[PDB]
Amino acid sequence: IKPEMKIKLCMRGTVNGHNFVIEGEGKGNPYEGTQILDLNVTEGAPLPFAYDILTTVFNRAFTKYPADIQDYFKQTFPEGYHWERSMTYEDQGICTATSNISMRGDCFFYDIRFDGTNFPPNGPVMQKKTLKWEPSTEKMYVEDGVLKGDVNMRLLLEGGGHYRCDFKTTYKAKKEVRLPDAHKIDHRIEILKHDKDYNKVKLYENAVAR
Repeated sequence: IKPEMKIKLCMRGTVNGHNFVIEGEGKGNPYEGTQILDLNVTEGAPLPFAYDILTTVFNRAFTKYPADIQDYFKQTFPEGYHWERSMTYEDQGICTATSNISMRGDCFFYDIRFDGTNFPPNGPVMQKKTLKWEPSTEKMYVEDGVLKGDVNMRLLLEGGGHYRCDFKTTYKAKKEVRLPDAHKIDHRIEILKHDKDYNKVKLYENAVAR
């Protein structure tokens, strides 16, 4: 795990029945907890749904970890790890995502599946009224021997309201790795730049373990 690492991913997905493919490439500083990704829709454009629903699915390897908090994620390499996430929105829109993360030299590779079902056609997701995720805190803990992560997420809407989502995530090393103690991860995520239909998106994350 170098101080600078490359990223390449492919996301294959469906949302309210609409198929889509998105590729990305970027770079980040795993030990500083930061990363930039450039994302390009290559199938299914123009997305007819809020792009924010995808952003946290586009690698906890990019987290700055104190010396005294066991860094599980960096330690799953070179072999890698996979995670799984359900995302339950306050309006019964539901998405699941699975990511399989591997490594070749200085580059991570993500193989990502994303599915969203039952979004109200007049809801803020299908109408694209989302502005951004609020900074958040993921609770990392262990249950029946698996590393878990829970976070109550808030998407800010046009007009200043929030639309909540409950994230539950499971993280599993390819080759057994000693589980860390409970802790927390503070997250900020931001779309730095996008074209008109979000065909091209630059996306930034900053995450620190506490």
